[PDB]
Amino acid sequence: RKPKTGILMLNMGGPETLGDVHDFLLRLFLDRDLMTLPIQNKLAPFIAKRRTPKIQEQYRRIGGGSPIKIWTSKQGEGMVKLLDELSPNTAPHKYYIGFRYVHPLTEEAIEEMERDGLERAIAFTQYPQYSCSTTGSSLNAIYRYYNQVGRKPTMKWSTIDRWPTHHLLIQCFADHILKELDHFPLEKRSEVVILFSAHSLPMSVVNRGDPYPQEVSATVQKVMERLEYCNPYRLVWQSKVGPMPWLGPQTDESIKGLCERGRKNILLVPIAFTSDHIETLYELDIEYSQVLAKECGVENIRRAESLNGNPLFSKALADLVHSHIQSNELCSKQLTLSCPLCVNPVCRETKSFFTSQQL
Amino acid sequence: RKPKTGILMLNMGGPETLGDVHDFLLRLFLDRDLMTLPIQNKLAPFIAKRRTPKIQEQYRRIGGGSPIKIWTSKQGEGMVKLLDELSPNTAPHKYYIGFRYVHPLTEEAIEEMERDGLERAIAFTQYPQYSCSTTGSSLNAIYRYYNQVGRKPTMKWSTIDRWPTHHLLIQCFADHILKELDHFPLEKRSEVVILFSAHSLPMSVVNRGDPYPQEVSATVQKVMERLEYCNPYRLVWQSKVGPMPWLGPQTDESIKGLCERGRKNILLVPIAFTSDHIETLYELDIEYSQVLAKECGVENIRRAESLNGNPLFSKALADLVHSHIQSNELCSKQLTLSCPLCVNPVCRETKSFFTSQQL
Ligand code: HEM
Ligand code: HEM
Ligand SMILES: C[C@H](CCC(=O)O)[C@H]1CC[C@H]2[C@@H]3[C@H](O)C[C@@H]4C[C@H](O)CC[C@]4(C)[C@H]3C[C@H](O)[C@]12C
Ligand SMILES: C[C@H](CCC(=O)O)[C@H]1CC[C@H]2[C@@H]3[C@H](O)C[C@@H]4C[C@H](O)CC[C@]4(C)[C@H]3C[C@H](O)[C@]12C
Ligand SMILES: C[C@H](CCC(=O)O)[C@H]1CC[C@H]2[C@@H]3[C@H](O)C[C@@H]4C[C@H](O)CC[C@]4(C)[C@H]3C[C@H](O)[C@]12C
Ligand SMILES: C[C@H](CCC(=O)O)[C@H]1CC[C@H]2[C@@H]3[C@H](O)C[C@@H]4C[C@H](O)CC[C@]4(C)[C@H]3C[C@H](O)[C@]12C
Ligand code: FES
Ligand code: FES
Repeated sequence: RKPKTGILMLNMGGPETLGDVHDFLLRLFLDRDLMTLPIQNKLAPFIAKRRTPKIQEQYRRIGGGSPIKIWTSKQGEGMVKLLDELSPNTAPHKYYIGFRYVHPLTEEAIEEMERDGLERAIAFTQYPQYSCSTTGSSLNAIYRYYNQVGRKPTMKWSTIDRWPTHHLLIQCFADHILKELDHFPLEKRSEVVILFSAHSLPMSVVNRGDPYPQEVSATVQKVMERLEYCNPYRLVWQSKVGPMPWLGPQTDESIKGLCERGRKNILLVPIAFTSDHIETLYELDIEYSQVLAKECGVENIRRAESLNGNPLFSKALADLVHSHIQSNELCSKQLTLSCPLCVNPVCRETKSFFTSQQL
Repeated sequence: RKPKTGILMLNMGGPETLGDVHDFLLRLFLDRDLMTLPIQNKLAPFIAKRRTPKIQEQYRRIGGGSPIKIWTSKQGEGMVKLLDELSPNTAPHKYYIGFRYVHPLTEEAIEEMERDGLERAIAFTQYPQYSCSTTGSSLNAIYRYYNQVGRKPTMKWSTIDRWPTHHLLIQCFADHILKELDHFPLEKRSEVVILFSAHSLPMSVVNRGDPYPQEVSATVQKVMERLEYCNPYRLVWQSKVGPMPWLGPQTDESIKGLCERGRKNILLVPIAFTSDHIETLYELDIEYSQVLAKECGVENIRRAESLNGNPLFSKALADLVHSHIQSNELCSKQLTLSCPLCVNPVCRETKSFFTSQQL
């Protein structure tokens, strides 16, 4: 049967191999929905070229690239299989990968969706917590596409723009934390510090009203409640990319601080990005790890596994889409409110794009 | 029967009359658990005198003082009433008010509790969300009391150091939001923006690892889930003081920004302080209110009522103490972990004070 319902899985994407780093960075620094730079069209290319060496080295340290495409595809296949059983009235379902900075690009995915003659299209962000820099940019890309081709969608659109506390997502995090805790000595498991680490945001973005910090905090609370507060925790942020102020505490400085204060066992939890990504200083630098181990005597620093191919995660995705369909919603109530200090004219347009959709 | 269980209700307190402002500020600027200043013993007095006029004016604008003592007492009476029936085995129960900067002072309350020959003493913070600047300072004051007097406690201590998501607290917030929404025109109720407004924190405190922002965010999520996301919202921060960087967005700037962007109906919610306190610029300054109304055409800016004397809140307090007693816990698991970058040697001492208590 011809595909009836399409699920566009949105994420930033990642360079599959080290050779894909340059174009990844080029598209990233050109994104006006992510950052604003003077003469951006000319400055971005320069920054991308100049920064490619450093980033290639970082990806080499984690295997030689990002596994986001393979993991997203696997999750997409699992999701669709469950959906065909859960929602027979909207079946068959088909998933499409829409990466912001690498192929398949958001634009390429929309193009294919239209060609498949879908009846329903769902913009399903793969970031559980909403940030104008992530989901916002991906959604704006959908609006920009149609406003670029000067044509109106031939499909009925809607969006699942956030899901910071979905029960199955929370169950997955809890399961991975418990599984990792089992790797620490039994006599020390109770002393392990759970350090939830989410990518930071520049303070200029936090102060304009970005929804992300509050939503990430909500995910953390739900996970700790599920874990019955078995261990102490702190939500910290990984930044270390520029000179200006970013939301802290910084993950690196926090690990050092905790160890200097007697906490020798730490469990890092990737609470806001479900795929493997670049790790922190104390996980990749031998010199630093040794300096820390000798000065504070750190004993164990581990990182919980990314949600990757957890079947319960595919179940979470299918559940989200199913509920979305049953609710007949076009977007979350939250998407109808722009940041109090939003200065990006496209945000309002994207909002209207979804709230005004047929049906 | 003579009092058996004492519940020390901890809060910062507030000047009952404009004549109490000076002493209130003096003690506040002298609090090393709140802030550290050069030659603090000398600067504190200077700063207090200099700000007394401004602060007296602020309290005059809201009635001529802080009603925290009256509300805390009413809540304490209601709490005790319920506890005597809920937990006969620990009755009679008696509440004590322990304000950090005004009478009855924390130290004065502990002294009375010991004289009453209590068997059990519970340090019950009245701040639902934990900050080392609020609950932390109040708890440290308890440790400091016994350390300065040079004697060990004659009562068995324990503490309810946080309760950001207690179900009845959440129900109270939801109830007050709904009743205030009813005050908006029927045709606009769906357009109202819920602006949760918590007191801000200096970024130096946020970046050292203070637990507050994440816990406040959790309260917000729980309230919105209870309200079934009926309206859009944002968590903003109010009343920052000084020229240094504080966590934003600022409540004032956010109200102006929202109005400039078309949001003419706003509902402010006191999500992190349970009693009436100093309001924001657009609620008190007629000049700014006018400019805003003429510049963007504000329609309605209302504030949800403080928990004050809501009976459901008294039930919340009793439920918290009851569960605490039944659990036999000495403190939350979170209290056993200091900020990753804590530089106050007393914090660790206070922690051990509670975790090591008899029983
Ligand atoms: C406006 C705020 C943000 C800015 C300006 C920003 C900027 C950047 C930049 C410039 C890079 C390229 C790498 C480099 O040159 O070092 C990058 C990579 C990345 N960012 Fe962000 N970012 C922001 C928010 C976020 C958020 C909220 C998330 C998470 C959900 C995130 C996740 C990532 C990931 C996963 C990478 C790929 C490399 C890695 O694994 O760290 N970013 N970001
Ligand atoms: C380390 C961070 C904090 C600092 C430095 C701080 C500082 C101050 C200062 C200096 C004042 C006295 C008035 C003035 O001079 O303007 C004040 C008042 C006050 N603070 Fe804080 N504060 C902090 C955190 C908090 C937090 C987390 C809460 C809330 C739970 C809070 C609630 C209040 C209240 C209720 C008042 C009385 C005025 C009002 O009603 O708004 N403060 N604070
Ligand atoms: C001036 C501009 C910020 C403008 C603004 O905030 O309104 C900032 C943001 C990006 C900065 C540039 C980027 O950081 C890339 C380069 C970094 C080098 O250390 C200085 C030159 C360099 C080319 C920077 C020049 C300048 O400080 C820039 C261009
Ligand atoms: C770190 C990077 C330069 C890397 C390099 O030159 O190798 C620079 C260039 C573009 C800059 C960003 C852009 O200037 C847009 C934002 C400007 C704000 O004032 C700070 C955050 C903000 C998001 C900047 C963060 C950081 O300074 C960036 C990302
Ligand atoms: C230097 C110190 C901050 C030290 C630090 O952050 O490590 C700051 C914080 C409090 C400030 C003081 C307070 O603001 C009170 C006074 C304000 C006057 O405008 C200057 C003198 C004045 C006495 C300030 C001197 C100096 O700027 C102080 C003492
Ligand atoms: C606003 C007040 C000065 C009021 C006045 O001079 O009239 C000043 C004096 C003491 C200052 C505080 C102290 O310097 C201690 C902290 C220093 C950090 O750099 C900012 C937060 C920090 C908590 C400061 C906040 C604010 O700047 C304060 C509270
Ligand atoms: S930047 Fe957040 S809505 Fe535009
Ligand atoms: S300042 Fe937070 S534990 Fe000391």
